[PDB]
Amino acid sequence: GDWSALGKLLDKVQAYSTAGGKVWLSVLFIFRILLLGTAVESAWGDEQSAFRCNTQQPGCENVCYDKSFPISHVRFWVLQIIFVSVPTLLYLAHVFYVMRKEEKLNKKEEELRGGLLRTYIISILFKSIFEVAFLLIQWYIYGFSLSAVYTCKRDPCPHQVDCFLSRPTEKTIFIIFMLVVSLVSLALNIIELFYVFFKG
Amino acid sequence: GDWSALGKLLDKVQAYSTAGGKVWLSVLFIFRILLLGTAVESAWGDEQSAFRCNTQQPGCENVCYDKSFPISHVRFWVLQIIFVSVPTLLYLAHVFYVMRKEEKLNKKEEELRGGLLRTYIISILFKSIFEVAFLLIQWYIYGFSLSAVYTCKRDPCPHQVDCFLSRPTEKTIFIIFMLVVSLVSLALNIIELFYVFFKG
Amino acid sequence: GDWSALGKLLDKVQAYSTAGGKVWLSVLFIFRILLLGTAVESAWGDEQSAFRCNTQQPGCENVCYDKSFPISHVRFWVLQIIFVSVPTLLYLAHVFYVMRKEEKLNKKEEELRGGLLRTYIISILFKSIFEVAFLLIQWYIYGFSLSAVYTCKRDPCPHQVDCFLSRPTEKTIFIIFMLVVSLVSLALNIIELFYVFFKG
Amino acid sequence: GDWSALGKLLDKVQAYSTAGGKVWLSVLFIFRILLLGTAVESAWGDEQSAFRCNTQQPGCENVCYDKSFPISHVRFWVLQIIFVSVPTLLYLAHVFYVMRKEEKLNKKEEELRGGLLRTYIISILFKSIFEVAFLLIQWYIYGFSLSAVYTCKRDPCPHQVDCFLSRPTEKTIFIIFMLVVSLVSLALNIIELFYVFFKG
Amino acid sequence: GDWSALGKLLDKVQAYSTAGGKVWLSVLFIFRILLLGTAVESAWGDEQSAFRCNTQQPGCENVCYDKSFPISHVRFWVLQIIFVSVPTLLYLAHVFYVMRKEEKLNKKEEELRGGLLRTYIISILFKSIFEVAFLLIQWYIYGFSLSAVYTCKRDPCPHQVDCFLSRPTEKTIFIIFMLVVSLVSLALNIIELFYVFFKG
Amino acid sequence: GDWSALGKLLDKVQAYSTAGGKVWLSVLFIFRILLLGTAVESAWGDEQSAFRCNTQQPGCENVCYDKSFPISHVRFWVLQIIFVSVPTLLYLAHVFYVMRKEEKLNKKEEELRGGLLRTYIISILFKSIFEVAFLLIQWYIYGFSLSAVYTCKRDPCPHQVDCFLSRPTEKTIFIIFMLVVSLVSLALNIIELFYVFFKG
Repeated sequence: GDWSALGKLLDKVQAYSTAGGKVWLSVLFIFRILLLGTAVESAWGDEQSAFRCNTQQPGCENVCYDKSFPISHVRFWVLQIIFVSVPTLLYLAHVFYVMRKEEKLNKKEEELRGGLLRTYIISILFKSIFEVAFLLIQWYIYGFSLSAVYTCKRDPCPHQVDCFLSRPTEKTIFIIFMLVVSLVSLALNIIELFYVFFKG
Repeated sequence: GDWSALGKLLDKVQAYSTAGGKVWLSVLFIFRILLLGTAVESAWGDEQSAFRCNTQQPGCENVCYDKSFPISHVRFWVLQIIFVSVPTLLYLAHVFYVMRKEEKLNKKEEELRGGLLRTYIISILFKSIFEVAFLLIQWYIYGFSLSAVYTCKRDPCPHQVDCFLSRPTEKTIFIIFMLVVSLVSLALNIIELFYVFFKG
Repeated sequence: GDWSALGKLLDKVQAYSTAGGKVWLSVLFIFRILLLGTAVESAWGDEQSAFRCNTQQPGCENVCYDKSFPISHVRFWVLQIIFVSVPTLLYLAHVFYVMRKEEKLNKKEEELRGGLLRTYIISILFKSIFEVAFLLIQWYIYGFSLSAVYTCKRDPCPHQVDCFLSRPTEKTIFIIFMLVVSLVSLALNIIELFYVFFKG
Repeated sequence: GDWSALGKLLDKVQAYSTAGGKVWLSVLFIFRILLLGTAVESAWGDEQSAFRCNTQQPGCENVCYDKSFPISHVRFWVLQIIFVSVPTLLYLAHVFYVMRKEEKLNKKEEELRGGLLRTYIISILFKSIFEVAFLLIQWYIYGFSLSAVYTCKRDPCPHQVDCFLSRPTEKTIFIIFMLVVSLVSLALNIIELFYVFFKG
Repeated sequence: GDWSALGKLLDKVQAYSTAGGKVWLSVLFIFRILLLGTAVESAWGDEQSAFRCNTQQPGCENVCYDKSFPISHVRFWVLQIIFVSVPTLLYLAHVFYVMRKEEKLNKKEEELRGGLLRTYIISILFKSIFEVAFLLIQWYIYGFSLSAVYTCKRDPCPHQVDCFLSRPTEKTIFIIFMLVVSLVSLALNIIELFYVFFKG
Repeated sequence: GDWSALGKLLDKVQAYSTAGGKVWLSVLFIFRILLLGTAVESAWGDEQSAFRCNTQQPGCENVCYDKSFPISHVRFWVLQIIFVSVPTLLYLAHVFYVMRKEEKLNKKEEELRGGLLRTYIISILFKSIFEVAFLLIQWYIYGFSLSAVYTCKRDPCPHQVDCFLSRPTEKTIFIIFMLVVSLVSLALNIIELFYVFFKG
């Protein structure tokens, strides 16, 4: 039975916000890592092996596929998850080490509202900023639909060449799904901030 | 020995319905995740690599396969499992945190039928609604049989083109099996609701 | 040390039959899941990628392979294992919850031969019925040998076409092995039933 | 700390033979499962995909490869390991359940050289019989060398056809290695039997 | 509960530097092993299978790809992680064994600033030296950009041959990312060294 | 808390040699199994699928690749690790069982420098002999460099045939690295032997 020194750590860190701010923030565990690990990875399996362009010329397929996709979507969502997860991790590390230093303190000098809310709201605004920045980068690069026919105009390919993607509809549905989950996570992060700021 | 603080949590949450409502609801653990993970995933392995259409034209295979399958069945059942699992998870989280708050309560202020049934029946009706919605979407999109010959009439393919699927009979049997398991889960969810409503 | 509340559960459930009924029923753990997971799965690896028919016509290979194999053997044995495992699991769940209810009972009202054999023999006869039904379905569908040459007579293939399977001898040996293990499991299940019925 | 109820079980079962009979019988754990799992499995990876015969005729490759290899060596060694491991497992199960019944006994009726050596020598002679039977079957089927050129004379291939195997030298070395390990295990099993029989 | 004999070991080793030197040195766990294991490995999947040069001559592709890539980037970053991780590991091993010897000491002879900072700064300067050496080797070998067209002038290829790489943009982005993480790790390692040297 | 009966076993076995003999012998755990499992395995992935010889004749590629590589390097290093690891394992097993027999002894008969150094130096000299034997076998078979062009003169290939290997430079670097690690392990094993022999 060694689940006590960790039970108090979570009750101290979860005492700030509303309980709805924690019991609705499980979508980072059930809707993000699970969906990226299980289903949507296999849809991007045969990416380059099924891309085909209508040309006799050798080597045009590689440069046209490069111009179509600067960076595939699954690595993009992995970078989004990594760059969003980090402030919560450093916040938990700082809070746990401050708690451990004070737990060492009262047994080393007492044998005879603070900066935590500031760090908390800093982490929340950083999460919001990174989420809206990644959403704007995706809206600028790709849009939220994929056409089955792409027109390629790159060297050393002759004038205009047509290329056909692999499985566009399923990728469209999954792009829309990740967009909806990201927007819901954004609104959920701003709602608890409004709740805490109107509590004080 | 640390299996006591979790033994009471399950006896409190399982005290509402009949024991048959729990000991028959193991099919989410034995018939859904096991069957999707072990057997039926390997049947959808060589999906695009064995699809073939009878045409000399380049790139017609991709668009005809896209028009045949907007979304493959295994990702559809994964989305069904995820969208059905979530209400039970949030119900357990809310009940455990209410129990933890009241366990903190009686040691913080006593040293000197409720909303749970409402949340329970809300979760059960949400499970039923999502199950019948997914079944109706599958009945509208695909039907419950697969033909070996498909007729494709999409650009830029010439007039009419024939395509042959890969392994239709085994996929037909597994579609029928998942349909039967979904219907049995639906009837099982409504039976305990009738039992609880006629208990009170 | 938390292996006491589980040690009594197994001694209560194993008290009914002979000890030989349990120490010989480990073949579901050593001969079924191990053999299907380790060796015989890799033999059915290159199933469709090595099937070949002797025709110039496109798309005849898929329909002839479909007519040869309605459902491959490894998914069939997986369905057999799943449909045989379930009565033991529900029997253990019912017995454990009855034991837990009575363990709660004698501490809630005593502070101041039964239905189990019926459920047991019901589970045993269900196991026997499912085993002999799966064996008869396999004897009706495939037989217990495989020829290297198959004659295919399906549309849109011309008149008669010959196809050659991949690795028939190893699959024949493994089919014979699973048949022998299934028959031994059947006789082993009926022997303990005779022993218990002649005990009483 | 729950490693006491298992420490006595091993001291009781290891009290019969010499300590060298146990500390040298770790080759079933370090030399058999490790070597089959790690190194020698990858050598039989591209078995059928690199087999090639010198003929224009379609479908001759499959039947000539079938006639060359009735059953590949890795599944053969897996069957050898499984059919050798089982007597030790049933011996441990019987000894542990007899020990548990007698541990229940002296607390249920005493509150106010035997059959084990027979079962032990039966298990040892069964291990020896199965080892020498598998070695004789391998000596009858394959021999202990592989030629790079095979002559195939099977229907419907024309008269005589030549086929070339993939990587024969590495497979020869591993066949010789498994033969040496099997012979050493045989001599090691018979030495402890002689030691125990000359002890009594 | 066995997390005490390890809790003191970490408080002794983390007592030297600032807490920011440890809570910011988690990037070896969250940004290095995770990113190399999950995302960037799959980008270097189809390396040789998509490399193509524009020549009729057999075997020119292998030597031109060899001259383009002496060693691929993922094995290079793996060697960097391994050669950077080792001084911290030997430092922890030496400190733990010195602590264990002194813990044995005061119970064996007392029943009736030191070399650690030197070893610490030695490990830190070794980490800095290896990081800047690997960065200079990568700047000398490859540069920090990749062109889609490579000119190959090696035997036995005729005069000048052109080759096209696979997915250059995504690899460029990941090269820039690993460069930024390495520079940040370098500055972070030198900052705590300045902090400790100006503390004393 | 069950890490005491194992803490004394390691302090008894590590009491013989210097602490540097143990804290520097972690390279079997950090530099051998990790490097073989993670990086260098993927370099030998596409071995046979990229080997190509310049001939129109069928089946010459297999015999020329066989004559080039009698046994690939990764299985060779796996055999080296297995044949080096075993003396330490049997030494630990013998020491632990002697310690367990004497721990049973003083509680069974006392209720009212030795052979260990000989076994230790035997294990060390066996490790040295096996290391230098494997290094001499590798120096005799392959040398420590690989040429991109191989000349093959085997039946039934016509007179002289040229073959081109896949990725020779990276394999050269990894061969040199494993050679350096093996030589460092050899010198490290002989240094502690000199230290112990000059201690006594």
